[PDB]
Amino acid sequence: LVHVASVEKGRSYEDFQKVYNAIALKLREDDEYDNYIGYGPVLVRLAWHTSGTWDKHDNTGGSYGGTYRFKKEFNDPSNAGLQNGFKFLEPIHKEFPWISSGDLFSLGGVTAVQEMQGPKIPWRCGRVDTPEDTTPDNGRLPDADKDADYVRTFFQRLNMNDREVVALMGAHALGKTHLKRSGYEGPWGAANNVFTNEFYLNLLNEDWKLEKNDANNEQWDSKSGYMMLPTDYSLIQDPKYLSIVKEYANDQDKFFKDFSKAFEKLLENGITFPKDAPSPFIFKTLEEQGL
Ligand code: HEM
Repeated sequence: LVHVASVEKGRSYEDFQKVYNAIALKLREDDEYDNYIGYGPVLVRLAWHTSGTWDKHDNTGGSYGGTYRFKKEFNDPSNAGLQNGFKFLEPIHKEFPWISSGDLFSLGGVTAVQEMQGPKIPWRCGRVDTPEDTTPDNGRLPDADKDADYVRTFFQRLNMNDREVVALMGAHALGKTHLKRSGYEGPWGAANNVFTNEFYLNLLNEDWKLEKNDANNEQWDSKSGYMMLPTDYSLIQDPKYLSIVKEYANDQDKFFKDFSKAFEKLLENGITFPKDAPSPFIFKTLEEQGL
C-alpha cells in the first residue's frame, strides 16, 4: 500500500511553526514532569515509537497513519509511559485540530530535539490519519535485553544501516529508564534534557559493571549513577558499532548531522512525497524567535 503525503488543506510553513511553538512553549511551562526532566525525552520517544513500527517489506505501520491513537497500539507494552507524551500533546491538538495525528506525533519529536539544543531536524507535513484496522500489532518495537546481532537485524526492517543505528541510539542521552515501565532503571548520563553526544562518551569512558536491577534484569551500571541497556552496551561490544561510537564521541557536529538525517528518515519511512510537495520545513526554535 502506498501512503501519499497530503498537505493539510491550505496550510504552509507558518501554520506548522505555530504548532511547533505551542509545543515548545508547553515544554518550557510543564517543567516538573519526571522529576524535572520535563517532557522532551518522552516526546522524542513517542515520535520514534510511532514511526518504528514500520515494516519496509509491506509498508505496514510507520508514522503516516497516526495509529498510536488506537488502543491496540497505545496499550502496547513496549509503549508503556508514552501516554504521558500523548496527554501533553492533547491540548496542542485541541488548539490545532487541523493537524494530522502522525504529523503531530512526529513534530513533537522534532520540536523536543530542537528545543533541547539538538540539531535542526527538517520535517515534512502530509501524514494522513488512517483507520483503526490499519494499526500494526504489538511486537514490532525492539527488545532491550539482546546483543549487537539482534540490534543490527532489527533495524534492517526499518531500512537503517550501522551508522544510522548508532546515530539514532544517541537519543538515549535523553531522559531515563523507569523500572515500572520497561524493567530497567536509571538515566544514561547527567545531561538528560539537553541533546548532546554524552551517550557515546559515557559508553566509552565510564567504568561499567553488569548488575541485576530490582526487576531481576541485567543492565550495565556506573558509579556515577548511570546505566546502559544490554542493547546500548552492544554498541561497544561489536567492533563495527564501536568505531562509529568513537567517531560520535569525538565529533559533536558529526553526530548532530547524522542524527538529524537518520531521525528525519525514521519519521518519513513509508511516506511517498509527491514531486510537487513542499520542501522540508526547518523550524526556528523559541530562542531563535526571541520567544
Ligand atoms: C535497540 C533499540 C532500542 C531499544 C531496545 C530501546 C529501549 C529503551 C528502553 C527500555 C527505554 C526505557 C523506557 C522506560 O523505562 O521509560 C528507552 C527510553 C528511551 N528511548 Fe529507546 N530504545 C532503542 C532505540 C531508541 C531510538 C532509536 C530512539 C530515538 C531516536 C530512542 C529514544 C529513547 C528515549 C528518548 C528514551 C527516554 C524516554 C523517557 O525518558 O521517558 N530509543 N529506550
